[PDB]
Formats: sequence, structure tokens, C-alpha cells
Amino acid sequence: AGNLSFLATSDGASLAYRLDGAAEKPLLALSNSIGTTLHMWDAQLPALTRHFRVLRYDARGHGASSVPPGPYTLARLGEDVLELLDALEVRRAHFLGLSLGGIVGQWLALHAPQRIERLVLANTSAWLGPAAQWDERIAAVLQAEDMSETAAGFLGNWFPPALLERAEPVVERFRAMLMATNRHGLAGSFAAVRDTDLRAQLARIERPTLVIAGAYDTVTAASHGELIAASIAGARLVTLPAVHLSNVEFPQAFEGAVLSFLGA
Amino acid sequence: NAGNLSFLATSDGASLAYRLDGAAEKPLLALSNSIGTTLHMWDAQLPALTRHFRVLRYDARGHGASSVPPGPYTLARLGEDVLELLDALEVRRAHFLGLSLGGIVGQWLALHAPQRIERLVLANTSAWLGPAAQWDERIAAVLQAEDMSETAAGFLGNWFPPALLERAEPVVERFRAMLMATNRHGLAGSFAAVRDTDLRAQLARIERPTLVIAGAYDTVTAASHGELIAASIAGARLVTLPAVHLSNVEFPQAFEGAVLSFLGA
Amino acid sequence: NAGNLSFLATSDGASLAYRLDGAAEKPLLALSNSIGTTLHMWDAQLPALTRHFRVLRYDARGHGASSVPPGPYTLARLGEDVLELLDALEVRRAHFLGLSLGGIVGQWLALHAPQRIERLVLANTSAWLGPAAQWDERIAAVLQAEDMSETAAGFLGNWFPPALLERAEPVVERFRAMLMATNRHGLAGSFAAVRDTDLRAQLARIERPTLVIAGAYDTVTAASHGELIAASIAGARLVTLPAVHLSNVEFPQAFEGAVLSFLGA
Amino acid sequence: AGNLSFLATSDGASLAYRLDGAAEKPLLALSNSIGTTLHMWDAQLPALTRHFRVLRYDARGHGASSVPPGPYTLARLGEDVLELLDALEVRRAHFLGLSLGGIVGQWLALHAPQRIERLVLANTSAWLGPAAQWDERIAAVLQAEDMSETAAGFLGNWFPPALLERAEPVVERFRAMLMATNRHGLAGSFAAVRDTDLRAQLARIERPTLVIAGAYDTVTAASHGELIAASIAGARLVTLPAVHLSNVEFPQAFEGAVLSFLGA
Repeated sequence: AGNLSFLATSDGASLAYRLDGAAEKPLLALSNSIGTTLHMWDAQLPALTRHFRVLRYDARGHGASSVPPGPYTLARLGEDVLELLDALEVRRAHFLGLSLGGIVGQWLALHAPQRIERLVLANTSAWLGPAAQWDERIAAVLQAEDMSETAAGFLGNWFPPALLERAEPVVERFRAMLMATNRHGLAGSFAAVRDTDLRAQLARIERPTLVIAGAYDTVTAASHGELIAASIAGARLVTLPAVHLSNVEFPQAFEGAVLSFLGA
Repeated sequence: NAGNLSFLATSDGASLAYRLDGAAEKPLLALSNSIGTTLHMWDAQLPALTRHFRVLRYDARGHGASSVPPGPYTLARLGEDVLELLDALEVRRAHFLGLSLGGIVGQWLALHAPQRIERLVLANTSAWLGPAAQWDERIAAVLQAEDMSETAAGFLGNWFPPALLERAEPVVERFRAMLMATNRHGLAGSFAAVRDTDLRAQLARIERPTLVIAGAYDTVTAASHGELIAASIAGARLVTLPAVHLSNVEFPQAFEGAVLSFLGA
Repeated sequence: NAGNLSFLATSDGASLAYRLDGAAEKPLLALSNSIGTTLHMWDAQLPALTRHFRVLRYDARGHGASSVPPGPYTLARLGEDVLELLDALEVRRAHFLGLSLGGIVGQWLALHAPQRIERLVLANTSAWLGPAAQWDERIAAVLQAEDMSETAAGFLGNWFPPALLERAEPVVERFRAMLMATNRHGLAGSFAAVRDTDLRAQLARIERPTLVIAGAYDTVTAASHGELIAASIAGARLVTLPAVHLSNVEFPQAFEGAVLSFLGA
Repeated sequence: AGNLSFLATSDGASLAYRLDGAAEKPLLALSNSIGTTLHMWDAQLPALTRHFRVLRYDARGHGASSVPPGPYTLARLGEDVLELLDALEVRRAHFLGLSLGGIVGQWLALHAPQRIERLVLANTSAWLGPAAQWDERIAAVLQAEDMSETAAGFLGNWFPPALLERAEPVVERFRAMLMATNRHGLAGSFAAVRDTDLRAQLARIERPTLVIAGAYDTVTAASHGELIAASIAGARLVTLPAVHLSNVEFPQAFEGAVLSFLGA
């Protein structure tokens, strides 16, 4: 019933979002990996809502949200969060974004610093070029028969071989998210990633930031997160022995790192 | 003549010489000098620095074109000098770069007036230069000297590669002249500020973004000193140059590069 | 024409291009290049280096003026290439400076042929660049390319400040040309050497004096990688420049200074 | 009876030396601080002779040795050790020198590398200028009535206040060494120190070296030892929370650092 609310964006899409935790606590907004839904954070909810009110949403083209055609700009993915915040009459929120969500985070700190408090960037990067590889992934996702190959591509990049070797429920949970993802959502988001190079801009960020990186990350290399930490003035870096979804692989260490940084 | 310098009258009746370089609309970057030098030790860095920032330079209490109160000076007083400069300029907040003694002033400002500091650079500096004994000896010795000659030989000998010194260098002679024109009370007073300083246990409180530059061959402020600072301040970075003590002099490109990239230029 | 290059026929039937610069009586310093480059990446360093050392330079297996065996190359084979160069020159022992891939060759020589190495410099390098997956992908992709254009955009994009690249720089274009002239099998073979490499647990065995140079903004060989090396080798030093990946290119004075002071020049 | 042997040097002095430990073990030679005798090492003897044959000697102008007039050159203090080694038909020895002894060590590694194995430099420095201060100490020691003021000067620089505050036997042991030191020995050695600047030469040393420094050292600053470690290719640095005589203040930590470095 009250599972979801929907935001009509200014350009004609519809974003699904929900709030968890006590209304009076400070707002922490989460933004998702490409190909996932807000349910990728389900396990972090108990620890996080102990201290913050948690805003979650399905990104443009994903999950319970509507699906404009591609390409999406990074700016538009950024405007989406701002419009969510405007809708909730929130002036300022802590922000935690993983991967693509982390790229949205960087954009927000750069173009709407006044809307952000503390900033957490997990398994992400400021530049994933060169760009051709992304046009190839867009052409391939658009022409696929179903998302099966595409999903197996992600999963192979998201988890360690050990978990893939055998069948595990969590792996299939994420497979389902991928299978359910419209190809335009993936292709529009690929285009945003393709067009992004924020490396020369990071040194202009003035928000307290924590960067979480995965040592064995094959999607967004650990070294990309290390560069983010280096270039953002005063940023801290926490590397986990994880692949790409480190909150899934190490929920305790991930939550500990996030909570102590946001003020416990 | 004209407008080379401005002078600030401090609350405790000294006069501090200072000057601004660069376009007024650009963000303010304040530089603080080594003991025994003047604001001209940064002349080489001006062109690159002023491309992006309005640069505030000053001669510390007891030095160069500033007046010379009798020692002892406290660290707190040397920090207040900066705060009063900022007040006079009506600047709420500035970036701060301090080398050596200037770096100690930097750490103090970050501890006691953080709201006045944007980003912090600490070059060839330290949080603790004890044991204190060596400074009392240096105070007594400088006060009793016929002239600043043996004292300059002291500094120059610690500041420069014996290689760089051996070959009569116009740059070395410029630093020799700064020392030779330094009043013994400026030195004595500054040694006392240094003597009383141990910030090590307090660094963990600093919440300004901090870059630490250290010289691998530095005997004044040892590399390990600056490593201890970087290691102690949350989110601090460390750059280590193959320098002795005035790393901006020995490696201006690496030094300016390190500073400018850190400050967002 | 004349005597720009000499060629060594290796034991496994490849040809390695090399040249010596500087006075013959001076101590031997061998340089080993980054993947995707030639010995001309060190041209700027020659004048300062040859003041004190006889400099041996070579194009790695698969690169520049050397011949191009099919991949995979093993690390051990890339190290043996150096040993056979030294043998051909009848040099018992040399200083070694390797940047990136060259640095990995360096660590290997120190582990497997220490008696051939005097002092060791490791610039913008690493002891482990896994996970291995990314290298298989890069091997398959480079083999299938129409030309080396997208591949060069890859390297140049990781190697240089997007600032330095944005402004058409004659130096960048020289590195673009090196990449564009690199045979895909040299790259593919070299990626495999890298892929199979994890020296981390072995570093503690190295007993050559080691200097490690790292770039604070390096995404290829992250600063933490070189810190891990310095931290692991008994008596190793670390110099960190505000560079990306080719720190000799970005800060030649600091880089040459760091090297020369370490090597006793 | 067999307490000491004496070496007639080539320039007409006479050096006292003794050997401890089994004849077949590798030779470790020790060199002393200014103003002390070879008995400053008495406490290190049990642990050291477990592994090495220990050569000790009173430096030129000190202890049981004869006293040429000043000035002494560093080279001559270096030749002295070489002549001791020649006398014992030892080709190569490990060397451990504290303070002035440590300066002799540096000289040996520079001018007679083939005579040295592993090198330990404790509470020492490569340059202690400017020089005037040393001429002032020479003039003052030569004109003193007795060595009482001079001795109290050293002791104040050698120990922490705590040990000086009360009377302790070890402090007086060292006072006696000082009182018994002829003023020409001190003045000749001051001259050697005065004339020394080895900083531009350290990078030419090719012996495995360990540098021991005292954090609270007021004679030879810790930072001087740190520079030594930095400039000597591949040198290790061990800093103890000690003043100037760190083998006296921390005998266990000092011996542990030395033995593990010399190969256990």
C-alpha cells in the first residue's frame, strides 16, 4: 500500500522513492548502482535508520521508476535528486552513492554543494573512458533479445567467483533486478557514464567526503577511488577487500565506515 | 617608494609590514615565512600563485620590514598577527601556506581559528621541535653575538645542500642578506615561540583539508616530522621532495604544482 | 643513420634495440621504459643523467625499435632481456631505473639477479596490478582493434592530467606517436607479464638500496602501490610527486634530483 | 694483568685496546663517545660476545691511551682503527660507533670500505657546525682549572634530568671518565669534530648501515641521524626515546636493534 511514492519530474518522467526511519532524524539520501533497484540497500536499513532518516529511490530508467529513452546526461540524473529533495522540502542531506550513484554524488557536490552535507562515494570513479566502449555497450544492450547475457555480464563483474561458482539467493536477487531493467534505462545511463570526466573538477569540491573502494573491484578500479580521495580536498579513503558491491560483500565493515564518518 | 608595502598596527603595539599581489576578486591565499627570512622568499612563486589567487604576504613579527618587539614571542601571538591582518583586510576566510615557523603558525590557526582557514598547506614544518634546551641556548647565543654572521652561517648551513652553498649562488646570497638584516630580538623571540610548542597531541582535532610538504634531507624540520603531521590529521596528504629545508627554492615547479593542485587551481 | 642504435639477439630469437650515452668510464645506469613507449621517453633526462653515469637505454621486447614476439610475455623473460643486455656489454653490475612496467622488471631483477644490481629506482610502478581479469580483457581488445587509436586514447587519458592533454601539447603528441607505432603483440604480450605478476609477498627479500617514486594522482600505478613497495623493502625510501603517471615528464627537476641524489651524484 | 694491550701508532702515540669473546667469532669493533672510555660498553658485553668477538679501545687522547696535543684530524682517528685492525690481522670487521665513534665510522665507510662489514652509527651526526662553537670549546677546555665544569657540561647533555636530579652510580661512573680525561684529548677531538662535514659524501657509502638516534638527544639531534639514514643508500633508522647515550639509557632496546641488524 504505502510502499512507494512517485515524483513527476520537470521533463516528464516519474521517479519512485521511499523514506525509512524517524521523521525528525537527519536525512541521508542513497543513490543506486546502474542495473539495480533501491532494494540493493535493504540490509543497510536497520543500522542506518538508527541514526538517520533514509531517502531511497529508483534511478531514472530503473526499477519502479519510468524509463525515458537514452541518452541520459549526468546533469539530468543530478537534477532528479535535487527535485526529490525539493519535493521533500529538504534543504540539505547527507548523500551516499555507489558506482553510478557515486558519480551522481560528485555532480551534486560540484553543482549543488548547498544541498549536500556529508558525502560518501562508494565503488565509483570520476572518469571511466575512453568512450567507445560505452557506445558499444549501448548498441549491444539495445539489440539484445533479452537481458540475460547482459545480466550475466554485470554479475560476473559485481561478485567474486566464489559466490558465482555455486548458486546463492543474493546473486539471484540481483540477477532479477538486472532482468527487470529496461534496456533504455541501461543505455541512457551508459551515455551519462560515457560523457563524464570530472577529474579536473574534483579539487573544487568543498564537502566533507569519504571514498569507499573495493580492492578487487573490476568495474570501477580501486585506484579510481584512490584518485577521488586524493583530489577531493581532505577526503578520507577506506578500501575494503571487496569487488564492486562492497555493501553486499562486507555489510558490517561498510556500515561501520559510513556511520562513523557521518558522525556515528 | 609608492605602494610597495602597507603596515598594520597590532593590538599590542607592533607594526607588521604586508602586501597583496594579484587580482582582488580572486580567492585569498596567505603566505607565512620561515624564521630569519622576509616575504621576498616567495618572489619566485608569485607568477604561478597569482594566476589563481590573491596572495597576501607579510614579514613576521621581528622580521624584515616589520617592527621588532623584544622576545619571548608566544605562538598564539604569532597567530593573532595573521588574524589581525585578515581582520584589517576584512577577509572572513583564506587559504594558508606556511613554511617552517610559518607552518607552525598554520597549525595554530587551524586549531584556534579554524573558521578563518579554508585549505591549509604546511611546508617543511613540524608540530614539535624539542627538546626545548637547544632553543634557550640559541636565544642566549644570538643575543650575545657581535653580529649576525655566525648566526647566518648556522641557518644557511642547515637550509641548503652544502653543494648549493659551496658554489657561490645568487639565491643563497639573497638569503644571507635576509639573515644579516634580521634583528636579534626577532630571532630570539621566534625561538621562544618554537621552544614552547608541542602540537602533536592536538593535531587529531584539525578538520581543515591539509597538504604537508616535506624535504627528505631536512635537518631543521625532519621529514619524519611532517609525516607525523600528515599521519595525524584526518584526510591530510603528504608530498615529499628530495629537498633540504626551503623546498620552494630547490624545486619550485614541483612545489607550486603540489600547492596549486591541492588548492583547486 | 650511423650509430643511433645497436641490436642484441636474445637467446629466444628476438632482437632488442639499445643505445649507450655518456662517458664509458662512468658507472652504468640502465633505464627501462613504460609499456607503450620507447627509450626516447627519457630524452629530457639524458643531460643531467650522463653528467654522472653511462646511461644504457633500450626498447623493451615488443616495443619501438625492438622486434615483436607474439604474447604472452612472462615477467621473467622481460628481466632476462636486461640480463642479456648486461652480458653483451660485459657489465657485471649496474644501477637500474624502471618506470611502470620497467619498474616491475626492476623488482624482478632485484629478486632473481640481485648480484647484477647496484642501486634500484622504481618510478610510478607496482608489485601487483590485479585483479587479473582486466588484463585479459585488454589483451583481447588490443588484438581485435582496427588500429591503435582508441588504445592510445586509453593510455594518454590515464597518463596525463586532462589539463595537459586538453591543451594540444607537443610532448603529448610525441607519446601519442609512440603508442600509435606500438605493435599490438608488444602490448598484448606485456599485459600478460603484468597480469601474472604479484610480487607483494616477496618484496621483503630485496636487499638492494631502493628509491620509490610515486605520483599522487596516478590511476595506472596508484600512489598506495608504491607506498606498499617502500614500506616492504628494508631501508627503501619514498618520494611522492604531485604527478599522474609519467612523473619524469611532469616534474623533470624533482625527478632527476631525486634520482641523482639517491645514486650518489 | 692481561687487562689491556697497547698499540704504538705510526705517528708516535699509544692506543689501549682489549678483546672480548671467543676468538673464532666475527669481529665487531666499537668506538667511543668523546670524553669516555671503552668501559662505557661494559654492559653490552654479555649480549654482544654471544655472537661476536668484540674489539674495544680508548680513543686517541682518552682513557688508557696516550694523549698527543690537538688538533686531531678525523682522518687520524680513522687511521687509528685501521692500525688496530692491521695489528690484529683482521681484514674486515663490523663497526659500531657512538657519537664521535659514529663519525669515525662514517669516515671508515668512506675511505676504507674494504675493512668494514656492517656499520652501526649511534647518536651521531655528519655535520655539527658552524665551527666557531668548537674553537670556543677548545679555548675553554684548555684554560680550565680542572675538568669539573666541563664534566658537568657533558653530563647535562648526556643524561635526562631525572637521573641527574638524584645521585646515581652510573652518572658518577661517567663523571669519573670525564674528570680523568686530559684536556688535550678533548681539544684535539673537538678539532676533528669542528672540521667535519660529511653530508655531501654519505650518498657514496656502500656498506649496510643501521643508524640509531635518540629522540631527546641534545648533543647530536635525532634529525642528524635521520639525515644520515636518508642519505646512506639503503640505511635503516631506529629512534629510541633516549638522550645521547642510548645504550646506557635503553640497553635492551639498543642491543636488540644492534644484534638483529648484524644478523642476530
